Amino acid sequence: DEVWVVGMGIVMSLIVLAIVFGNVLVITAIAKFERLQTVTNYFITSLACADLVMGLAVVPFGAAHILMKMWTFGNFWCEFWTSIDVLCVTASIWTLCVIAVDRYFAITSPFKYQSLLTKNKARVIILMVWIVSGLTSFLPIQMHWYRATHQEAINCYAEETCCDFFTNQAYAIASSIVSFYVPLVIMVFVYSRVFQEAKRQLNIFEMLRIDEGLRLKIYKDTEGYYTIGIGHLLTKSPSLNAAKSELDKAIGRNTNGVITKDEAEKLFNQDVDAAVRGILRNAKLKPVYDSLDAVRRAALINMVFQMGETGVAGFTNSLRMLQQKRWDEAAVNLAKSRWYNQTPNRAKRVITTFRTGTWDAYKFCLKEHKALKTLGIIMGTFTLCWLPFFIVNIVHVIQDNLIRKEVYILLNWIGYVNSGFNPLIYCRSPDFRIAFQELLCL
Ligand SMILES: CC(C)CCC[C@@H](C)[C@H]1CC[C@H]2[C@@H]3CC=C4C[C@@H](O)CC[C@]4(C)[C@H]3CC[C@]12C
Ligand SMILES: CC(C)NC[C@H](O)COc1cccc2ccccc12
Repeated sequence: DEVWVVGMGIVMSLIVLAIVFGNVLVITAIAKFERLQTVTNYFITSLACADLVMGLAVVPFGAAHILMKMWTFGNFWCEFWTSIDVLCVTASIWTLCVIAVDRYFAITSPFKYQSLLTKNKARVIILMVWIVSGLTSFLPIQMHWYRATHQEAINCYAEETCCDFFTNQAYAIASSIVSFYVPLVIMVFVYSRVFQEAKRQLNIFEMLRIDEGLRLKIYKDTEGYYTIGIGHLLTKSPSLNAAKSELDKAIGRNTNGVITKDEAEKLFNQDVDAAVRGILRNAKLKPVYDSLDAVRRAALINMVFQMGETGVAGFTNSLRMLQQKRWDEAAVNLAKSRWYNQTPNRAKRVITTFRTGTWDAYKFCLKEHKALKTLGIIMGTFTLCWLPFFIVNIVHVIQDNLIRKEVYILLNWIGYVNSGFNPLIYCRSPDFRIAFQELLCL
């Protein structure tokens, strides 16, 4: 009906604007902001370019084909539009596959969160991705290797008013495997390992940076004490000069209340070392430390770092339950203390770690780990949007009558909307948030 055409036109127009303005904002943020110029952000630029080309040259011509119920652009632009459409989908999943592999080599290296590729090498990878995917998309379509031999297809090719994607059963299987399924199986398997390595490689140093935080300026403790860096207490006295005196002496320099990232790490490596030293000295804490595994030993050091050797020793009943490998009974007594009431969010994480003996409580807490979850959402959404289309595409090869034309176009458009979702998912990263609000002048 008339109301269904007007309504569809408005919706389709807003989808185009969201994809164009959205991906324009992403590319501009990376190109101007110095901190956003990383190897990982170079692959995101490749992904944003494909979504922008999709919203300017693919989605507009596809919208006109639905509203007019005919093709008014000829047979040359039909085959060229189809070639660009495929190239955009092929390059996007292969770019997401390269990110999964690069993030694996980085997490398994001593650099931990830095790509082993240079900015010059990454530029070559992105260029190779587009050149190779450009050949597998344009050549089988322009050479007419895709064309079906049935009468309904031959008539559509000859007609200048028909641009319906009719393919031979050989092309539909070969082009789906190499363009979509091959990078998808690799991307899923490789990135499931990246999430595994990150959780497994968590230590006491990463644990306390989550609980205590990192501040290079003298701040106020939850108990009103003077603190600097990763939970390093300066003094109990309410004197900023005495707090500056304890800081200026410990480093042996003119601090003036401000310290560097290299200086804060130097103090932390000494505090953790002293926390382990205190346990071996204490006769009540030492036999508990020996009966605990690697994960649970870190949970005890965390308590000593916070409350002190004498403080933790006061949990006479809880320490006994930990020594007898009774985790849930120790957990109830630890909850019934002033420690749980002072820092509930921190104590909840330490007590759960004593119960499970895993890093389940510190899941995606670290800033470097949150960046891995963000990339994981991008890969997940892309799979959720394009999988129903490619599955129905393979089912159509087995049995032709089961899938209707109206079902095919609807599933293809779910994949089209995905080109406008990626810029919204980049708002998870604080670096992009500050860049987006600057470009929008907010
Ligand atoms: C529709 C077709 C014809 C257009 C294809 C656009 C091509 C030329 C685009 C898409 C993605 C682009 C790349 C995206 C990311 C970067 C990182 C930057 O540090 C240097 C340029 C480089 C490597 C771009 C070069 C050009 C590129 C390969
Ligand atoms: C309507 C048509 C022009 N849209 C094409 C899709 O959005 C992209 O789908 C595809 C992408 C890559 C390979 C493929 C092989 C066979 C069939 C479809 C493929």
